[PDB]
Amino acid sequence: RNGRDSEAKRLGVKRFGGESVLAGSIIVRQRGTKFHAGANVGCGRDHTLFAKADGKVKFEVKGPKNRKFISIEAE
Amino acid sequence: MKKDIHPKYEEITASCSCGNVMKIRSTVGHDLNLDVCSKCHPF
Amino acid sequence: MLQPKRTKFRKMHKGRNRGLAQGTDVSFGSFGLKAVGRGRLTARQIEAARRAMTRAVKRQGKIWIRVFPDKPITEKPLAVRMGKGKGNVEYWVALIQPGKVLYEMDGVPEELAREAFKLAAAKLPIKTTFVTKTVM
Amino acid sequence: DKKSARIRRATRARRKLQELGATRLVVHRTPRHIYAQVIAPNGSEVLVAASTVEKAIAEQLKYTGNKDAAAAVGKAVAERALEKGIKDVSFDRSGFQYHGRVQALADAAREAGLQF
Amino acid sequence: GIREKIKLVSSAGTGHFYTTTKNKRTKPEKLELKKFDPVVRQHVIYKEAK
Amino acid sequence: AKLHDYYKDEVVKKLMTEFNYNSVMQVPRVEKITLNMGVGEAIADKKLLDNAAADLAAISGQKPLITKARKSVAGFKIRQGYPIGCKVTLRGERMWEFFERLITIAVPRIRDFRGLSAKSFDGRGNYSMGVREQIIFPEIDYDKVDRVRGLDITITTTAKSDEEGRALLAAFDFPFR
RNA sequence: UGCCUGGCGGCCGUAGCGCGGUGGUCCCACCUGACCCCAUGCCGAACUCAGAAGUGAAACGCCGUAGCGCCGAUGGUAGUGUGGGGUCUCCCCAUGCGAGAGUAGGGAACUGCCAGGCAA
RNA sequence: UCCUCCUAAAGAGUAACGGAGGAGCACGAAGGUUGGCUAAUCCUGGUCGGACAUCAGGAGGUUAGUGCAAUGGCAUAAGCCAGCUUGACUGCGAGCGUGACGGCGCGAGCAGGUGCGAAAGCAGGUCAUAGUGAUCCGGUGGUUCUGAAUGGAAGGGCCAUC
RNA sequence: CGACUUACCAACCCGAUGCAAACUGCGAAUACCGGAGAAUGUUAUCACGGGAGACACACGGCGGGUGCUAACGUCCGUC
Repeated sequence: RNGRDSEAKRLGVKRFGGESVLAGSIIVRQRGTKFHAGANVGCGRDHTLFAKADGKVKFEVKGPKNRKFISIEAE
Repeated sequence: MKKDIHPKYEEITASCSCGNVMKIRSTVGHDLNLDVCSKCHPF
Repeated sequence: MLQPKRTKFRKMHKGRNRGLAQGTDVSFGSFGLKAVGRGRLTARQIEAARRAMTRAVKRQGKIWIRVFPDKPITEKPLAVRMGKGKGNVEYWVALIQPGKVLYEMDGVPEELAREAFKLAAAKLPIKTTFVTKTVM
Repeated sequence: DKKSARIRRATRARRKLQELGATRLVVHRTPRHIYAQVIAPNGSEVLVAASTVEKAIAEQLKYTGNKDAAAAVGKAVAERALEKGIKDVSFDRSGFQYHGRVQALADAAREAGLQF
Repeated sequence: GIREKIKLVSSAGTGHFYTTTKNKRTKPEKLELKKFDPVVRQHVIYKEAK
Repeated sequence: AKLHDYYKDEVVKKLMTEFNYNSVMQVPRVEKITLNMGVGEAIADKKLLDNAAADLAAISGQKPLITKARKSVAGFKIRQGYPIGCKVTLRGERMWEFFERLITIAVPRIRDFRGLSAKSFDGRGNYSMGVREQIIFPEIDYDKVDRVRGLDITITTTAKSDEEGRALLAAFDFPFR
């Protein structure tokens, strides 16, 4: 009675650390918030992370819970 | 202390049979008559 | 007939038996039977070997079983075409890698221990050897 | 714990101001000596501070830790900030209800030039 | 799908309307939301209707 | 309030001498009292909750609040968020007068009295007890009520253990039979 | 410049827990009252206002202690890219990368800005 | 047909009559904002009350909860309570993700007019991921856009919707 | 109403030993994305236009599902 499946949602990181992006570009597609928005990064209703400014994207770990953050520096 | 939601807490004097009289604020009403108290009792 | 209770899933993938054994040392008794070959032992084989030693030692000492099946195996019924879903679970097997200690034992002389293990190994499908508890 | 509850209360506001990147006026209140501070967006340096703990401001008001004290400190931060140059700031409750002394300090500050 | 669709008609003379859904079994009374009417470019009261 | 002055007059000294503490605040002191009434039969007739709350307002000096079930359990046929009891917590000054009424007019009027228990301690310094009937308190006339349900009392203090809590209560001439 | 104290950060368990000691000149906390401001799905509990008597008990800060958590080598082992070999449902050789766990050990923090008291 | 996990070989994708489960909704609030709050499970004392109702204290730190299966996420809570509300708004939309295509998804910002807050600010539905059906034909309301000699009308077009 | 023993059943925990595609307090090698640089390659790259064919694949190595770790079996990934 098996045989059912769902179409893959093509999640994952779209832009990796150290590459320039344009404002509004999608950086990470995720179900929850595995990565939290940092500086110049906005979070969508579906927890999508997009660039709010033009620059280089970088990843880092911050906070007491060592949770991962994505930031953008104007470079 | 909320208003017009609590019962009246007026003072009232109560005395028991063994001659002990004390003033207490409560909701007993108008008058009270007692026979025993903390003392004068076979506790 | 060792078997788990209320396992999470009825069926599981075949997998592979690559790798190397972890429980390679005697931990409970003073003597043990180490696995030299690679393969899988069914629940029936484990029971048969256990009965052989208990009779050999005449219920003297202690017996430790260091392997549990915890892996269902299916088998299609005779005269059944391929497909139409996974087969029904039939028996449970334990994957054995070289160096795995199968049974442990204590409370008997070394001489009597050797024959007891030899009888058990005669009813197993994998090459085995006799080992003794090491000091550290 | 009073402190733990207060920090938990103000964490969301502090994070919101931090990511917004704007100078924030932070006020700390106690049974005596209400404090006030101005913090740069990075959060690493203090532009200017005032309070009733120093004799320069504690030599006039009868008692420190009342509405009058809050107005004095709220006013005191004003001309200091105006003299420094910074005009716009973001008020931070720091977990203190914006009702009494905190409100009085903010009201004195906003009417004294630090509109927010 | 017991929930059924309704029409919200602006209180102004304009014919603009919104469309939504509601459950008549639980909340049988009318709906009086205050929404934006672009024909008059003002926020007005919208009444439920068919 | 009278006993509060009595407590502040020499009881603190009595606590001071017996435990010879370093400071004055080290002595245990009561901070609040709590009244509980786990009626339980709200399901059979929820209408009785209001009057069950009413009498607690007679004993207490304020309006009770109705407590709701923490969770639903099939063994009691109770769903989450369903009121199944009421409680009252009183502190400040009003607790003192109620403490008078309990220690002077209530305990003596216990039907088939035998003595207040002394082993009713939670292990940290808090005292709890229960009563059979309401008529112990003077605020019941025996004709306006027709129920046998009781209530529970609990007094909590700043004691770090039972020994000082028992000693502090003994200073309040508790029976402790 | 130093012992301290409060606030805002950096950094985030070598930074966190447990046990013992230590602090009231200021600051901090507890604490008195609350008619008024404010609040309790009841309570000055919590929040808020008017105060400073008393206190360092609790909490908080600092010191000591490894009793835990935590960090952690070197070596070896497992795995593995590429090219070969075997008694090929698994392994070995040459070369490159190289864990996890464990062991020796480390460890009971460091640091920037502002404000206040004492000694300087 | 759609959703979640595994198979799937640490980017994405990836088959089988392979192994497990769900959906064809719900909600004018379960939405927006402001303010406040922080579980499960155990130990001790206490009337009915009893292992399991409610009260008090202690260990615990999220094993709780999150309208619905699963995965990911959630203390700044996305979890729980209350006040005021309709941003579940209109016209757009830089720039991206995803598809052979039809299409689907995210979105700063601008104009108009609103709600909450002292304010910075948040709000273009709901913690996210299922709750859905192209085109044709026809119905309803608005709009002189058109309206085959002219003025109208019928019928079409455009917009909203069935 | 105090209270006690046990040749006997046993929860939760502690010490040691294992197992897991649908467990992860850890975590590679490769692969993939982006940037800089030299050499090399008949622009090997991308965009647009004209014309196609093909959409029955097979075996071998490696990682797997299925089958009996059977099949010159069957179904995927990569060469």
